[PDB]
Order: sequence, then structure tokens, then C-alpha cells
Amino acid sequence: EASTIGPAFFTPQVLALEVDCNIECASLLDLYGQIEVSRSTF
Amino acid sequence: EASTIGPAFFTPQVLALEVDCNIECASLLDLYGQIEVSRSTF
Repeated sequence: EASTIGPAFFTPQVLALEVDCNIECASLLDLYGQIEVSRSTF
Repeated sequence: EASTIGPAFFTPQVLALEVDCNIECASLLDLYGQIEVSRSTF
């Protein structure tokens, strides 16, 4: 009898899923002047 | 080895910028009347 015969004879069915709700900043990068050095000192 | 051997084995990458940040003022010399002259005391 259901709900009396245990806790896991029935298997849940996984569905498509992606719930994230993780946030980031904006990007204050393209504003600044850009330099591409090659050594580690300039 | 490194980081304890002089400071002359490492040649910095001389990048090609030259920060200036010096305002002149603003020009006001094209409004005035212009006259070429000769020997002084006209």
C-alpha cells in the first residue's frame, strides 16, 4: 500500500533543469586604456 | 638563480606611451583684428 510500503520503491523522474540565480557585476574594462606587455616589467 | 642576482639581468619592456595631462588654456587670438606691421612705433 502506497505511503506505507517504504520510502523509495517509486523512482522520481528527473526533468530538464537549470536554476542558477547567481549574479555578476557589470564590466568596467573596455573603458580603461589597453596595453599588452610581453615581459613582466615596463 | 633568480630574484637574488642583481637588477640588471632583467630588461623591462619599454612601452611607447608618454602621459602628458597638461591643459593649455583656450585660445582667444583669432577674434582680435590682425595687422602685420613693420619697424616699430607705427
